[PDB]
Amino acid sequence: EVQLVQSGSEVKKPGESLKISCQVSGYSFTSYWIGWVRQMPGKGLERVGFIYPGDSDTRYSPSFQGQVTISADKSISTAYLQWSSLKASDTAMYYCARGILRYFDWFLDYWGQGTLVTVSSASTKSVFPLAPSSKSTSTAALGCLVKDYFPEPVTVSWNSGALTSGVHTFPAVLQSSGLYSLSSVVTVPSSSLGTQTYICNVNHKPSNTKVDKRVEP
Amino acid sequence: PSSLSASVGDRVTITCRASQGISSGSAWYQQKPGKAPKLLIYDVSSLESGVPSRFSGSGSGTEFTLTISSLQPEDFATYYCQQFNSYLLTFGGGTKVEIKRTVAAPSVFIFPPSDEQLKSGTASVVCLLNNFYPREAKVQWKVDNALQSGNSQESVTEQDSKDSTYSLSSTLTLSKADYEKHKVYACEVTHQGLSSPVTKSFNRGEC
Amino acid sequence: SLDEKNSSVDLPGEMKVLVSKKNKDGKYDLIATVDKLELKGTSDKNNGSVLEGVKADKSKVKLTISDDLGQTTLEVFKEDGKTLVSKKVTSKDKSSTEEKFNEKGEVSEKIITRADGTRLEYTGIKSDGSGKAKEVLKGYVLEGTLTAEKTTLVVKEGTVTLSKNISKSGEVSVELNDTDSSAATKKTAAWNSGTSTLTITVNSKKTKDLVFTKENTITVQQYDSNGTKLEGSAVEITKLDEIKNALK
Repeated sequence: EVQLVQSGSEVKKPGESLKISCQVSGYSFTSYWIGWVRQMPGKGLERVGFIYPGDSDTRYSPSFQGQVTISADKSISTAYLQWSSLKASDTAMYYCARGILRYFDWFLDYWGQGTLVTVSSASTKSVFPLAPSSKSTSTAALGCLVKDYFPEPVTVSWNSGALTSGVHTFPAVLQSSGLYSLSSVVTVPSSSLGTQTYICNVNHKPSNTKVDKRVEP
Repeated sequence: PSSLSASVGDRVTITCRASQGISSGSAWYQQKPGKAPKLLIYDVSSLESGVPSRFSGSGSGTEFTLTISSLQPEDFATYYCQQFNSYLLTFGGGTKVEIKRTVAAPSVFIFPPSDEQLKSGTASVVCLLNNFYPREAKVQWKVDNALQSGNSQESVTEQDSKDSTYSLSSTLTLSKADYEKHKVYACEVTHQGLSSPVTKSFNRGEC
Repeated sequence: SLDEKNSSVDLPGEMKVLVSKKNKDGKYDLIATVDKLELKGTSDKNNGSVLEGVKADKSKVKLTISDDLGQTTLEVFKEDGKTLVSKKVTSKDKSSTEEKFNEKGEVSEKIITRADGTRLEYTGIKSDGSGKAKEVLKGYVLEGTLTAEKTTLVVKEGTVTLSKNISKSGEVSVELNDTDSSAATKKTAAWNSGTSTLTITVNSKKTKDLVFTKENTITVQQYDSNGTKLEGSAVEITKLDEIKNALK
């Protein structure tokens, strides 16, 4: 079975150089083309470039020629995409795929799962879970305001994975400060207040900071 | 891009119009949130292996067509169209197909900034629109006297897998200084499921 | 033999598909023979308007018939059924473009056969869109080279260089250049974009006039002895030497 396994997520600063791998397996790495696709957040796809490992024939999208560099290695069936000096605009998810070359362009047969590339002058920072709290007359709703962290991934739960139904952990937002802000909320019956303690379980791995906050009226 | 509202069993045909048309053929992809796109159609009738027969692709020249005979639940995703024109490069802008359901109304909740956060000079007011449909909903912010425009920030959930609802989160932020020179912070919501605009408000310091 | 009563529309390419007169699941099934091969398939239509097959070379074949019966697209694939080897697109009017492909899928050869029978053969097509070209006409062959920009076919007699340049898209333009400085015999021409005519003017006297038909032929209606009106009538050129004499 054919698998394309890309390297892990990367966080870099404007100027640093980055390499990204893609290790194919399940077909002859050389008999086909391999390529990359740029998907900027909430946007569509962008063909950036393709190579042919049999003779290392590289072809770049005109939007990238001079900006990026594609290579490969037959001995390990790995493909590579790299930058000399990363720009902030490069922040996107980059996919690795198998092309078939219809006269001008490739349609993409198989895809890899990665790869997330955050690029910012921001420095690693800690979450600040503050508490938006109950109440009103009566079916109630409360949550946690996870604000001013970096980089993107944060895991939020309620009552150590017990409270699940009616939980809405919103997508993050990038503040003008370059810091991600997020809110998770949960709906609960109003009669359960005071008789049931509610806590949110935040987890920010890029600083390993766990914060359990109890939210009460 | 564009969006589409359909129920299960419906028949959908997505059209893909080229600007300057010499195409030689087209291809289609399906992308669910947070997942690698899947190849459905290539060489306009393919099928890619592992695609139900309900997916068909045709077209000619500059105009290409993807069709699903009857929608299933797994078929709800974004759909892209790739023409092999000399034109390049990005893709079709994309077309997302959303689940159609009976119009539900948002349960609205407003949260004042916490006292702890007020230590830090930032005041973040949150308004919540919970478990509604359709996604179209305008949230107006009212600081006691005035209507506010450029200080809110919305964020929506994906269509809930169970009840096909949405949830929005408008987050008005301003400085502690600006926060403590007004008393009333109200959140006016308009939506088709509401016969009149719901407003939730609060006063600065009335628990 | 699938059937002879519940079945054989013999077109547009030199092929015959055998539509049924429904199948097990509502779709008329149709079959065609192509060079000692049986290609089976189904269709929502009942007039011939795709066919799969497998060669003894383990390869894949996919004949496509348009929904109006105006084209065949016979594709031959490699063992994976995705990397193609030869894709010939014949049309109803006997016009066709046949192609061959390398290991990486690029086009190696390309032969564009016009309706009128004239060919246009491309060989050794580099990865850049260049290669060696030739154009088989009625009674003579033209030769030249290919760049992705234009297809260039040139005829020289001595100093004159007659260049027939073809747009990527089909349009035709003609250029002429002479290295003589003698304004008594500096063969100079002026192309006409509308009537598709080249007009030699030698020694300030228009000596002849060379049209290029929409049917891919070359005509010669020489001018009067003063280069003021067309004398005689147009003659079709059948040999190449008669073109070098047009520059002579």
